[PDB]
Amino acid sequence: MENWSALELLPKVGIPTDFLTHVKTSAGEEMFEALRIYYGDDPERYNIH
Amino acid sequence: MEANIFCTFDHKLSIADVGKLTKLVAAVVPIPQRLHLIKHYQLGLHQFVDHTRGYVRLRGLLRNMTLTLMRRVEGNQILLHVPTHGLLYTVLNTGPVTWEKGDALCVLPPLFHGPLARENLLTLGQWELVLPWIVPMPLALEINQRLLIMGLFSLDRSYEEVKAAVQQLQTITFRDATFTIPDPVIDQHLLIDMKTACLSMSMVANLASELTMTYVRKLALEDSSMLLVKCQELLMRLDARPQHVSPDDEIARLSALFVMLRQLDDLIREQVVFTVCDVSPDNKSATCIFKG
Amino acid sequence: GLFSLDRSYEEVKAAVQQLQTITFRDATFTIPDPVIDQHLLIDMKTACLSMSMVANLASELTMTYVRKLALEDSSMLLVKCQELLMRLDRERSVGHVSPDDEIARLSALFVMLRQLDDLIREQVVFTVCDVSPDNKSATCIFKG
Amino acid sequence: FAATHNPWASQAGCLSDVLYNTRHRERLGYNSKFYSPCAQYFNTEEIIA
Amino acid sequence: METHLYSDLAFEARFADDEQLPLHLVLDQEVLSNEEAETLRYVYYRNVDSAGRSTGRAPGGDEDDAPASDDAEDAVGGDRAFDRERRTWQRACFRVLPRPLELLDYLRQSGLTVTLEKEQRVRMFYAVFTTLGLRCPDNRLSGAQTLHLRLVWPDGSYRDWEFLARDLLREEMEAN
Amino acid sequence: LDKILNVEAMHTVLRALKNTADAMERGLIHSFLQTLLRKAPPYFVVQTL
Amino acid sequence: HPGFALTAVRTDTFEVDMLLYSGKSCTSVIINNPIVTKEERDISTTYHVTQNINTVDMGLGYTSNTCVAYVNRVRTDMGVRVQDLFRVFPMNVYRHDEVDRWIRHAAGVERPQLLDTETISMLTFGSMSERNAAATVHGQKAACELI
Amino acid sequence: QALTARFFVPEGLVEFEAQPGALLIRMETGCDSPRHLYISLYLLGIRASNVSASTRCLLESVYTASAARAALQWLDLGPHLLHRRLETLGCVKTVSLGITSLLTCVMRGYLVFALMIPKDMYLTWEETRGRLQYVYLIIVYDYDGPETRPGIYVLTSSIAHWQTLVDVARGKFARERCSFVNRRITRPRQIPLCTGVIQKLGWCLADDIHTSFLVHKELKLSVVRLDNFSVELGDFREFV
Amino acid sequence: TRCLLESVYTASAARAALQWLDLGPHLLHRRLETLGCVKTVSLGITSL
Amino acid sequence: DEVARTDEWKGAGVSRLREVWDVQHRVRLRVLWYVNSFWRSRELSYDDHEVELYRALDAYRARIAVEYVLIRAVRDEIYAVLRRDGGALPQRFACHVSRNMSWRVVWELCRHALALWMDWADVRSCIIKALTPRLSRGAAAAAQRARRQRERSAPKPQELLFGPRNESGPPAEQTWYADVVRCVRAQVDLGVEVRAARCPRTGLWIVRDRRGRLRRWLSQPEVCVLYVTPDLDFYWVLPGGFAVSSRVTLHGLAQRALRDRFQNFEAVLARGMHVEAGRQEPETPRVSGRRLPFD
Repeated sequence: MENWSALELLPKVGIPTDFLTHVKTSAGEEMFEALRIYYGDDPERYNIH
Repeated sequence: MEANIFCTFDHKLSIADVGKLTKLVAAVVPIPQRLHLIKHYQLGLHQFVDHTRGYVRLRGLLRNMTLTLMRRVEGNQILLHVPTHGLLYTVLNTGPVTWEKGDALCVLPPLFHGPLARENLLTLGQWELVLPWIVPMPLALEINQRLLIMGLFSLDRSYEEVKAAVQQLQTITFRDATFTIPDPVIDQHLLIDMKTACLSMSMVANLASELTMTYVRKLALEDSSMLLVKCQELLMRLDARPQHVSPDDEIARLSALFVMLRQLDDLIREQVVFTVCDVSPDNKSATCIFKG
Repeated sequence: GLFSLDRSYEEVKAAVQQLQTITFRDATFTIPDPVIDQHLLIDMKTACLSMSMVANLASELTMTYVRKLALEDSSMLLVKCQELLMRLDRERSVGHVSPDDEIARLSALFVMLRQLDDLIREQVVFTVCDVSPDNKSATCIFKG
Repeated sequence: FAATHNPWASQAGCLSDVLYNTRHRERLGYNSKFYSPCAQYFNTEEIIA
Repeated sequence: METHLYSDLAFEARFADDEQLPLHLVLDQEVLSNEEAETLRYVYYRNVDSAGRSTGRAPGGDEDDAPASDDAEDAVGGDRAFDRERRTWQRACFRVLPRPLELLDYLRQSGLTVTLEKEQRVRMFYAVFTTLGLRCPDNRLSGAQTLHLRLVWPDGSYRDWEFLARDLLREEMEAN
Repeated sequence: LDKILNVEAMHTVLRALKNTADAMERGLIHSFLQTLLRKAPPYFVVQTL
Repeated sequence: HPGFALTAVRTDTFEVDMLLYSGKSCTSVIINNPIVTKEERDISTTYHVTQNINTVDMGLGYTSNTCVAYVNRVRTDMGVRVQDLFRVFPMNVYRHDEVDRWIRHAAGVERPQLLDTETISMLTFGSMSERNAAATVHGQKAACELI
Repeated sequence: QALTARFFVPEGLVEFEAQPGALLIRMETGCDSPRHLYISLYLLGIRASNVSASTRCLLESVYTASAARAALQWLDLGPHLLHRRLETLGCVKTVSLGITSLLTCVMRGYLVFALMIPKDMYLTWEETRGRLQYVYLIIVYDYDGPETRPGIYVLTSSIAHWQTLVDVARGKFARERCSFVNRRITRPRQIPLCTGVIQKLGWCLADDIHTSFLVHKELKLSVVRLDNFSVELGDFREFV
Repeated sequence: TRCLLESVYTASAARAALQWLDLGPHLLHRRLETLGCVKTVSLGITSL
Repeated sequence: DEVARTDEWKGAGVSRLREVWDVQHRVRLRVLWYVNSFWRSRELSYDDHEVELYRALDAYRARIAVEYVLIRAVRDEIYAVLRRDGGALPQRFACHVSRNMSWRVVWELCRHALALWMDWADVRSCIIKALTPRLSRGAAAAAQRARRQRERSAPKPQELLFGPRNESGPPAEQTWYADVVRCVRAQVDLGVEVRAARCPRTGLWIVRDRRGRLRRWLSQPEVCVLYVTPDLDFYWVLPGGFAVSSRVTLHGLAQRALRDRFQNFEAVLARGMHVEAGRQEPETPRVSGRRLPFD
């Protein structure tokens, strides 16, 4: 399992992009190698070790 | 009231274990003693699970215990929150069972599932963390009912006849899933439950009124429909003006029949622990009201 | 609902006419019939027939299961229960099973009692401690 | 929406499955070098995978 | 104690259909050891016709009467014959009292007002209560009938011995 | 480190508010379009009229 | 030929890209400042925000026309598979048991096997009388009814 | 916090109940003018079969008022059923005496607030003191005699899940259950409802249970006491 | 250990070698020769 | 108002008590008679005509006959095959042999052992244990599977290359039940259980206890020992590993009596034992008096 909290906390580069199909379909249809999806707000990012 | 429970890990907390436990935040775990401070051994069912002995014993031991929610963790410290009756809380689905909007939940010991490759959580030394199953009402009621059916049917029969019936009974299909009861061995607790069931069944057989006895016969003579055809097909092996009609005696007799059926129902219906609001679309988490 | 099928006889008519009304602390009501146009609705039909079915199935199943369970450590409850069943058999009778049919019978008994859980449990939702000539209004504690 | 258009070719135990399916064919004398044209239409194990 | 009453009522129930009359037994240290009396699991009984038969088999005769074949495949009609043999055995209720007691004092501490022909004291280091049936094809009961009593323990070991109905009924039936 | 976490929390609030504003504007235009289609009769009837 | 003829009616669904034409200022929208209310659970808090718009019809007659434009593709197979009245009317049964069983067998339809709360609910209140088919390349089944 | 409630009750019922910490029950009545009447747990002791002879003599001596005697006549008039007619209000602590007395009750709260129980009525299934204890009010019906006089108990236990408590109650009360079956067979024209009824009202710490004596009109009673108590009412649930 | 090795090596090519080992009259001694020790992998339908 | 049967039952009580022995006078037990029993009200009749009694005892003799006649059939097979071979015994059990020994004395000891074993024949002997698993339901299916499996063509290379692995064959470790008799002091052992295997160097048998230790008696001059296989094959051994071979001709008995006397009785579920077949049973129920009974 990758360190998703590192992805969330660290700064990012802003790139406008659009998937060929709808974004939710590309995640649901398993096209990516690994995924982490949450609805609402997961407080896990605020806990660091 | 002890509105908070602190638990301390004696073993070292490697980064992987603490991250894994951080993903479990706001899940459900049971605690026996309700005491303010508890060691890490009692957190979970691993201290009490034993495949050699009854699943009925584990069911009773689980239903007796208290329920708690999870909170975020820190070095050697894990915090548990006891819910208060009537308030609103967030819970995560521990098992693979699907959850739906607007139906109740019950707590039950874990069940065997298709792959049998259950994920292991916090395997600290010879100790392990195992969570109970939070199950919606139909599946839990069905499985408890079918366990009682196993106990009542299997008694005083050879293993050969029992062998087909247990393979028919043990498998439960619920909302596109499949489940199997781990170890349905008869136990003294099941015998006490069966004794109560037999007493209540005989009492309702006795004190039922004449109209209730003869109702389905009269209607099967009168009408004909798929439901009645099925009922007759069940009763086929077993198969005028009433001379007395008495509204007051009928009322009292039906009240006795209701107390009997109310008692017989209690043998099956596990106590509710959660009632749900609408669920996240990934079926992993839900917001629920807690009941005691 | 039980009387619904025998509604032609005069005694049944008088009994159901008496049963229509309820009196309670200076108020008197008439509870409308579950029957309409001489027939019974499907929902009341299935409730009533489920209750009759569970009673009937219990009647036959009880003898076999009291005999089977009593093969273990018998007790006073079992013997008096069996005597009650014997009395029932004596007064009624004036004038083996296939294992799959057996398991079907138990499943049917429990599934018939199981849907009755909707109506039998009269769950409480409110308790009240206040009253006024404003009786239209009251203050209550929420339950259920 | 009929059950089948070829009773001797569709069923699991019929001729065209036992003869053509590469996993079933291995139960009999089978030179693997020949590319059977209909091999890809009867490898039920591969198709299920 | 309750086993005798329950079994009497149950045999009253079943008599109209299979015509077995009940017999009540008590066993002591002359029968079985304390260890095996403490771990008793099953008791079984069977009735035999005078010429030699069983309750479950067809009275006239059966294919089982044929000589054993000693073949490799089916030694003795395996499944069907074993089913018949388990069919002919019948089970009865039992209760065991592991504490030592004397019969008359225990019965008087219970509701039974025992008044024997003489107040013969009997001391049993451990007692098991059991009721058995012996069948009469009609209301004619033959003294030459033999009765079987089987006891079963969890490990599969068993012990059994046979009685003559004329000994059990030697004077009780003679009065009637 | 705590200042990093504080900045993250403030930016989470900002993201939520801006995303909710975009959501509300999209909802307004969506409801307007819904009403406009509930009024509009098909082509052939208005051409006849 | 049974001695009577049947005419079937069938429903087919299409997915299309509609276009509509509107007149300038042909309808007005009245909007507020969005009002927010607060809800507070154990681990998380949620705010609800609403903006109750209302619209007025700013034109006599019709000020908005729409024409269904483009056929993307058909979802229904346009097949002729027949609707099972046994599924539509599961409650009804023939009076004699054996003839009912034989009709149900010969027609290629299956009666329910055992009593269960799902079967009771299906008979009494109505539910999904038939499961999904094993597979479908030819779209959604075209429900054919016959007079 | 606490949910206060207010009742009126006539003087005849009050004098022994007037000790601040008491438990109160509401009873229905068929008589039209006293539609409802309020009875404390002590007054149930005069009829409870569990209460010993001396305590019954004391209770008979105290509650001699005409209104109280009429209340007991209404209670005894009930044919083999009381829970259909009794409803639980909760614990009380305030009283003002007079020709018509005023007292307040709390139906949910934990704001001294000790709850008092008579020593005759108290039992425990376990001698080991569990740290957390629930307390319940139960009514049990005897059936071996000519006619049914009821039994009354208030008990503390560490069991919370209902079915386990019903299991242990069945285990200890097997005689009463057999008596109920005997009543059903011996008088077939009569149909009793239950063997006993469980009702839940309790949340307290086990280290705060006391034994004490109580006095009224220089008459002396022995009682058991729950000190740091909280009240939570529940439904009258019937068991067999 | 033999059962474990038999389960792990159940690929098609392995069993052919096992057939060839005992399908001939000669003992293992004349059939085999040693090549020392192997130290890299490059997987595929044929591996290096 | 009427009382239940239970109360009038308990009031009426019992008044008689008799002691009865079994047929063999092995065990004595008592019987109780209740005055209120329905058995009294039925008014059935009773008689014991002597011919029925004689038939009953003759049938009982035929019932106890089942095992002794089987022992005697074993005797008849031993003597018949000894005559047929004409006094030649091939070696069958692996042990060394000495030439310069007075073989006449060990032959006489074999005679004495044969005489002594037969006098102590009992239902406890080996052959009853050998038939014990043969009668059960699993035995027929196992024999069918074994005959089908052993009567099989060598797999083609096709089957060996693909699909299932070589299908498991029978194990070398066999289970035998045995009688051993010692002549130096006249005493016998009749209920022995023993492990057996075939020696790899030479096809003779090796005998071992269930603990794995190699067994010693085969060397001792004063002992002759008896073996029977789980497929009812028969061996008698005298010192020096020289054996006599026959099959137990059990066809002298009717199947009815043979099944009536003994079988490995199959169980039915009771409190504590698993509903799934073959699971490990929990601690025994054991309603006990050493302890205060649980309630």
